[PDB]
Amino acid sequence: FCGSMMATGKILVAYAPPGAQPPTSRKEAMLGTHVIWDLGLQSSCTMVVPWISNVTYRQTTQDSFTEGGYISMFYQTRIVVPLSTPKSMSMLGFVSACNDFSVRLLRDTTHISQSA
Amino acid sequence: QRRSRSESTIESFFARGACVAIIEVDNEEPTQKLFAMWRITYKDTVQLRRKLEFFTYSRFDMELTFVVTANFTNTNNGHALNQVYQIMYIPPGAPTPKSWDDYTWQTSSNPSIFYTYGAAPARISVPYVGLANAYSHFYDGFAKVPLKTDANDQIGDSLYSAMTVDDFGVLAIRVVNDHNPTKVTSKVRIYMKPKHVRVWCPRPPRAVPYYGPGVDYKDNLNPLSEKGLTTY
Amino acid sequence: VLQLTIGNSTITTNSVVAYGRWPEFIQPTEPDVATCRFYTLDTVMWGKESKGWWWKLPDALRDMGLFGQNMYYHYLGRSGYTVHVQCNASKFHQGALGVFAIPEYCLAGDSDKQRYTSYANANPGEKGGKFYSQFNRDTAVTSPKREFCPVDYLLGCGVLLGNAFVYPHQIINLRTNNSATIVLPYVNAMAIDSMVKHNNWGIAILPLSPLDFAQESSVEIPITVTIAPMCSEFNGLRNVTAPKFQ
Amino acid sequence: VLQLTIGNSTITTNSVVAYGRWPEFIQPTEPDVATCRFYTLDTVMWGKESKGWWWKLPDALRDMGLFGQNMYYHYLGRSGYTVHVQCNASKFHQGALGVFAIPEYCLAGDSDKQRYTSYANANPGEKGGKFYSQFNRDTAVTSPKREFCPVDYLLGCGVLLGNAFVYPHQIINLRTNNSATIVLPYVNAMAIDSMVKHNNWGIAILPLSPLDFAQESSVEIPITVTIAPMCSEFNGLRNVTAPKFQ
Amino acid sequence: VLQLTIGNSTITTNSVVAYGRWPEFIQPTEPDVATCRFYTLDTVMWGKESKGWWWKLPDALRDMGLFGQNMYYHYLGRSGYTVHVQCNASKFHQGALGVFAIPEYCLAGDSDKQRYTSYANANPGEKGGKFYSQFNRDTAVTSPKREFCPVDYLLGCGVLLGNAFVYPHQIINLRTNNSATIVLPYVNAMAIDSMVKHNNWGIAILPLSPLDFAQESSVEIPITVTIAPMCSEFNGLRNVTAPKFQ
Ligand SMILES: CCCCCCCCCCCCC/C=C/[C@H](O)[C@H](N)CO
Repeated sequence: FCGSMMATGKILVAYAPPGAQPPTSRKEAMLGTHVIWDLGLQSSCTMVVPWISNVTYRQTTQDSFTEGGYISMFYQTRIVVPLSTPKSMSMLGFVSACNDFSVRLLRDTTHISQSA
Repeated sequence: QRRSRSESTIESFFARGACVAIIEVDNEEPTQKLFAMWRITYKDTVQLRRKLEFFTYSRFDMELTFVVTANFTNTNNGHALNQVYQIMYIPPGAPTPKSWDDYTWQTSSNPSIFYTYGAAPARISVPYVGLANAYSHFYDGFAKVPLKTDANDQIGDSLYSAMTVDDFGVLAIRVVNDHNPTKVTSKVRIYMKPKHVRVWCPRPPRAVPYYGPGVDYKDNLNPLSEKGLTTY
Repeated sequence: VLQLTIGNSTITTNSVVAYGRWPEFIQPTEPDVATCRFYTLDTVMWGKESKGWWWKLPDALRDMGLFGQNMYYHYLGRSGYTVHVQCNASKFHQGALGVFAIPEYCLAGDSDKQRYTSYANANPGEKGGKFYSQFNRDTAVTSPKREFCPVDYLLGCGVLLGNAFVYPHQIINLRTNNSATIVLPYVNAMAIDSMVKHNNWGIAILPLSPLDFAQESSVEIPITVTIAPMCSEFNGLRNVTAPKFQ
Repeated sequence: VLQLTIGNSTITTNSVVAYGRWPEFIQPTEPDVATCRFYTLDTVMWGKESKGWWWKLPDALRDMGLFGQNMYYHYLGRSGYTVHVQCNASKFHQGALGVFAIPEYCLAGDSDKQRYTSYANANPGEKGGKFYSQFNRDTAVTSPKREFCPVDYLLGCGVLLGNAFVYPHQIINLRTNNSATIVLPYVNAMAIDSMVKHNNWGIAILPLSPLDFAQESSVEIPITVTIAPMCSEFNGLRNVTAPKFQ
Repeated sequence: VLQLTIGNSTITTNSVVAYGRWPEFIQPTEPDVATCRFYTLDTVMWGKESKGWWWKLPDALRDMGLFGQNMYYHYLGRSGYTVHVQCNASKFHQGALGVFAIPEYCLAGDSDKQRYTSYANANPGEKGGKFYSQFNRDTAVTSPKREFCPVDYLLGCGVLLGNAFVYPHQIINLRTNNSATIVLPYVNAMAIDSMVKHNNWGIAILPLSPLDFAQESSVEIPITVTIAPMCSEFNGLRNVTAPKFQ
């Protein structure tokens, strides 16, 4: 959270494994894995997405069989800011791998290119 | 009893290398056959397929052997030096080449073979690269599920018995030699020898000719021949 | 007489275990009572000209009890099954029902497009489907049915029905037995897989011998398929999945 | 900072245990994962003139997750609860929310007929209800609303709201705490009782002090009630119960 | 509160050690007092539209104290650093400063000629430089500026600023901390290298979130970068090096 210290609120960060409708609403997002993050207490919340998958290894491409899931954020309680405080604040998100994380079948990245 | 089951073992039943694909690669002028990307699968040929459809699940360390046979086309008196063929792996996600002189042929992380024509066929072993704990020769489901909240039917419309669109990537074969006026048409035959094969949930083999990559069938649905009931 | 009781469901009568493996578990969510009931599918009449029926598991148990609810709410679930096919027949009824449990029972479509059958027609559920004597091709190009065209002697998968006994099978021979029980373990390439999209098993009730009774014109007896999810454990609780069945 | 995690739901912050008893079990059907999620009720705005809100447990958790499904499919189920009432307020917001957990929270009806309130209006569920400053009598004799008429200072049950602290209570005082957690054990005359008809608990969020902020005309902050069924075990699996809510 | 004291310089406040390695030595000339002072760079204002700042180490400490003198007189010197970026902000100021310590912080030039930036513009020193929203190409062919064109989201090196956290980083989030400290060991391909030409590290202070305060039009707060050479040892004493900075 990159808001003011006087800014408080609760953000529901929810991971919903695939196979159902994406969590378009907080009532649907709170059914799957989720964590309430108080912006006042802690400025950063770690939402760990456990390794839940049918296959032992998902593919790195976008494919519906090895799709990972859906990460969403909702306002459990809206942000409450006093006067003389920026009403609109930004936030950052950092993705990371856990110790159990692994990969295989080395390949060439699609990002880089070379015109020839 | 006393006769051994050596030749009948699963390792022995698949010990033979089966042509799974024939890739036509030319060195013609830029007038599309410069390179060719074949989606790696045994379902292009029916023999090894039928041998694998004998079982529902499989786990085998494959062994691919490429036999390249080249010829002179559109020329009675044609010349060209010994060609080198690049057989590059493009696993699901790796950038596929859009042309012969593409950067992806650099193979910085994609495994590739450079086979000199006339040498021994290019053999390479591949471990069990399956996502699941076993290869799924048969899949009784889909990749997507059309939900009630989908905007259209194509969002969840998936092919039956199809797990992933890019199953295991494409094998891109090209002639590393520059495009020569003399057109040399080459056929790379890929032979698949499953090794360390472990099979599960046996299934009866297809008695009707295959039709596509699934279990569908269109014609020739008469496997048995006419024979008397009491005729030996 | 064998009387098998599981959870809150009892069935009175031989039972065969598929592949000699009993359903067993591998934090999954396992309802020890709510999902062990013998859910009874829709009874199907075995007409004299009947060709067979087919159900997909766990697709069949998608609207019965809390098993379907746990299957739709959870992402991926593994579940063994116990299929009891009971066909009440008298001493004068003759016939045989091959009850085959095909792992990954892929069926063939009617259209020329391969693997073009839709999810709604490939997962009929408790209703199930039926086999056909021949392979009727779909001719509606404007609105393709996108449904299976299962053929009895081809088992809907191009294989011969005679070899279908490689699968876990049980023959309900009305002269010696009026019921059959097959205990299927969770068979899948994965230790646990999404059930809403994947059908772990396929039950095929095919009349190997036609049904006759006292030289009557038309004879039809009920067949009741009662499936019990054994050791059904799910994981990935999340919003309910509501597939489109049209 | 306290961060309580149960099943697949985590809540970051003091928590109080009702009657000093922790939810514990007594063949019941206990989903250890599917029913332990912190189901989030509908967020309610704490207006400046707000009088309070009330929910019935487990009535509140009747349509959220598989807990409601197990509650309707099974005959009688016992379930402890963990109610986390979180009210995001700034340093300049003043107010206090009494979060009371009334065992057998009987409310008063609006009509002159005693105990005439209907089942639909007495079990609003996730929506809940609200208290009123005075007791407005129902005057529609042709079509009686048959709904509660909860009064703030009477707690909807004729008792004084000041004495309502005899119940398991927690005060969300926006100056010292923005959230409250109450762990309610299964309180009932019976070891286990039907949940579709009986409401084991009643949560009452009453503003003990009005909400003010920077001398503003109208101020409203969100209040989110997240209830987690702890040690919820059901028994008597049978056909789903579909109550009439109109 | 942490109060770190080194040599004759004390700083009152979390501190992070780069790559988990503390600055340590490998006849080098090591001033244990004259080079351990926390030399304070020029304070920079964090405008509302600011894009970021970048300094090169030890280039930044080339004119401050005897560290610069030992750096110019000696041929090759190795020196760890301790960078304390302090940004005084009130409770109502919002923003985040990513303080990244890029080893071998190569920046991109503005001209079309690759690696054409001059030594004077590539080593600004205590002044440092600033990032730019877009990549403005140098158009002065008669007199090329030969200066970097650092882009915020590209980190001036073509990489994404989001991945810049692979480097030793510290986030000054004005809500939780007003200062950051990064202890960089001597990182270089060589055990010791010429400092007048080589910049062992590069400090990048990039606003990850824009600075806002009470909905004001323009808000700017000071940022002070105080770098302390730790375990700075030089070798090859010889005539002073006087680089051309124009
Ligand atoms: C020159 C480098 C070539 C590297 C070749 C390695 C590619 C690995 C792919 C082999 C996978 C084929 C075996 C799997 C078959 C699948 O089970 C069926 N297509 C159906 O699921």
